Amino acid sequence: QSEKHLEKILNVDEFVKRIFSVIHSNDPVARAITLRMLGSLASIIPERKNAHHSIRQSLDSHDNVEVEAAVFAAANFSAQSKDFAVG
Amino acid sequence: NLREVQCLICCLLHQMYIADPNIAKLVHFQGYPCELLPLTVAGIPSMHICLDFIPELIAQPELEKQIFAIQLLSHLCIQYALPKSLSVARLAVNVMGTLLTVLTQAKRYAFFMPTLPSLVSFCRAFPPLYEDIMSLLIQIGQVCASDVATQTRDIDPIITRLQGSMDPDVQLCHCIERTVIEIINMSVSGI
Amino acid sequence: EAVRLGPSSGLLVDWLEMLDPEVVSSCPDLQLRLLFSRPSFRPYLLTLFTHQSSWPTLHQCIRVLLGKSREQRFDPSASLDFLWACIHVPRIWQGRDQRTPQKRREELVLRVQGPELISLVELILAEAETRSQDGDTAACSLIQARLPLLLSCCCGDDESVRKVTEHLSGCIQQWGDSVLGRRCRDLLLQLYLQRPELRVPVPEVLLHSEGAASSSVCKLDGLIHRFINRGADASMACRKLAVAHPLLLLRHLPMIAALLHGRTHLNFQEFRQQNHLSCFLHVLGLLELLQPHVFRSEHQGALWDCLLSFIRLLLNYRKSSRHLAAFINKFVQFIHKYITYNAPAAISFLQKHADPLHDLSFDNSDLVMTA
Amino acid sequence: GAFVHGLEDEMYEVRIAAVEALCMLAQSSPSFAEKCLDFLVDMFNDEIEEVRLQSIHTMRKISNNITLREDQLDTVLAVLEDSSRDIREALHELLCCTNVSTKEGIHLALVELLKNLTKYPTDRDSIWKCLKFLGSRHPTLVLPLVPELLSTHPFFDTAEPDMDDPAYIAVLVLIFNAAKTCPTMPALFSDHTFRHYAYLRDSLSHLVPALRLPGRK
Repeated sequence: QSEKHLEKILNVDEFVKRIFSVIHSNDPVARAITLRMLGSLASIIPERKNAHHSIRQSLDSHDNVEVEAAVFAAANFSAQSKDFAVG
Repeated sequence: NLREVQCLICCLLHQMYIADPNIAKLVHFQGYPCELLPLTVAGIPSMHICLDFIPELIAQPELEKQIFAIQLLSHLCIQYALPKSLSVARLAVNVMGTLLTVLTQAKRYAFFMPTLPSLVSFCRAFPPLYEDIMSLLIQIGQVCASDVATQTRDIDPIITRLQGSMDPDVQLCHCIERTVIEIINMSVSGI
Repeated sequence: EAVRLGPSSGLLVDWLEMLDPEVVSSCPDLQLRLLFSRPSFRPYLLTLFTHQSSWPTLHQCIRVLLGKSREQRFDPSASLDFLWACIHVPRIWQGRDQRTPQKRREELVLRVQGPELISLVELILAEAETRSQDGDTAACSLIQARLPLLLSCCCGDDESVRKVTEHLSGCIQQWGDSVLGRRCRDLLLQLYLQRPELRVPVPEVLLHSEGAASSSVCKLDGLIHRFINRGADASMACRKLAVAHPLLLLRHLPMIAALLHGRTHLNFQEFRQQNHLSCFLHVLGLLELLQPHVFRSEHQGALWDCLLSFIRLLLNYRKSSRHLAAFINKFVQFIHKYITYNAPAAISFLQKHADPLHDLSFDNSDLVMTA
Repeated sequence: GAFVHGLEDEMYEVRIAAVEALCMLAQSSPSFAEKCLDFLVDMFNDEIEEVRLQSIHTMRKISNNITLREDQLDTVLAVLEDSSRDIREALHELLCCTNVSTKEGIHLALVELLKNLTKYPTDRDSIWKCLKFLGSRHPTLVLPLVPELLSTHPFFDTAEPDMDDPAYIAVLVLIFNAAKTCPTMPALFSDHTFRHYAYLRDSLSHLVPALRLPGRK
């Protein structure tokens, strides 16, 4: 909902690290939620490499909710990043 | 169609295990048939935390719980090869040796018949346990051999150094020699 | 199938799936020749049939597809990709932990019969023998791509035996040397498969299952050389693996060609008790054992030439030939290599144009010209 | 006895003139070059940045079919300096065009350059270029290093290393630039190493080359 307030965040790195600390969990629904959060956060983190690696890794996974969230976040990163777009 | 039901049930069990590990501990204390032990370990990632209570499960006075703990640990060591898994594997070898010291013959058969493939799994997972594993085998072999000499037998396996409802002792000796065959052919083709 | 209507056939394709509930319901023959033939809408109906039909119907199709039939009524590309899709349907692996496997462990395969294996391998080689414009390297890439399916459907030693025991006749467009080369991927234990592959004498570029073990053996040999228990194994296992299989050690020859460069540290070799004495004796033992591979064809003599140049440089740096057994053995190996091949003799003459003049020894002059 | 006295007398004028002379007469003479090789490795402690820079140049011009048996230790510890930015980039240009025929030389060069990385996190692009060219120049010498350089423990599972650590990336770009020609190297990786190859190929296409791995066809 609050997408237009995302560019006002100052301490971006701590925010993204705290969000990103859930990709390495083993609950697939939690992982899918965190990739959806990355896709929402796409505007403020266009060129973060570990995010792209997580999207690529979870994109060819076998849990369907993880796959769908990965496609969402790949669509949202692909609108802004270029190396992500070609890979 | 069986595999689809199996993987769906594995998904639900993984969700229920990550919801609360106490259910996983209670279920593995209760036990399930060993033919599910591959499927439950290969398919549910959460069984990694199952390596937390194998020392506790192997310490229970009940015996079939100890066979279940040994078999579950073996399949976990096949799946996850970690220093934690190797340490609990060494503990398992020590527990099997101690129970070899303390077991009645009928209970010795009932304990050592379903375990011995787990020793193949332990040896396949970790090279540094080989000789330790080997030591246990040679010990169990000769103690079973001594039991064969205690009473008359219908097959006389002692003089069969060349290659149904039988005596339990010759069945245990045959299980020991077959698990040695499996270990050797695993080692030869293991590159 | 018959009318070649351009756009409207797509609607017909829709109407097919719009009114036929499965993919195969009532008329199997026309539908099977529709999906597999000697079109443009084929991939959509085929990925349907991958994800549409019931499992008994899929097994019926998998037995009738790879069945015994000399008519070749099925396209190999569509059929093999249908196989590879049926191996990895996402409904089969719907919740298993992904991309943390054990390479030693094999999780699951698909079981087929012996004649099924024979039919599948002749179908994949019939695919490999097309070669309209692809070339040999594209053939190798294709059979590399289709090889893990063969390893999946076999999954054993005796089916490995029954596939390696079948070698066809003919001399042109054979392409049976490909499977006789990827028996290394199959990791066979018999020298009979190595004998036909050595008779073929083709270059090896694919990875082998036993390559890591031989790499560890070469590293153990280097560690035994640099040490002066594990040295005994490093001395035994390398020679045993070389005599067991020559193609593997021929492939690993560049890896061991970079070794044995510690001769310049102790030119007199008095300080080096075994750092510059045991390693050269071991590698000359390997070469005198694999003399049949030393006289091999082209694209392999560069490593042997480098080894010979290193041996000549070590001989020139010796303490006026204090040890004559190793020098005599090296001269015997060089004489055998020169007698075996003319190209190796020319390379040895090119080296000895500078090496034998610097040597000027009795054995060098001798090698320069029972019961 | 000219060059045995022609160097160690005066300021950069005499030294640079003499070493440009040995540049041209190592270019003209295919022989002799081991002698100019070991008459350049001594003159590293001349306390002149210009002499160091033009010395890196005078041996990078003559680096053709020349190997370094014992004189490679000083030329890799010469990087150890406070800033030396032009000297450092010249040294990375030297290291990517040199030729060497030993294994322990590769081991010491890699550990010293990783120590350079851990002391100066500033020039990761330059070292990625020189390690790429070092892998491309000679692939064969680093085959036994891969079982030793990275964690490849036989039975313990190899943990996935830090992707964003820009030091594992350098040894990967070495490995996969040296993996283009030799066939006995895909069998020696692990699953995480193929996924790292996938991301390095898709991200840094100008560093790692395309391989024939089954994972990325």
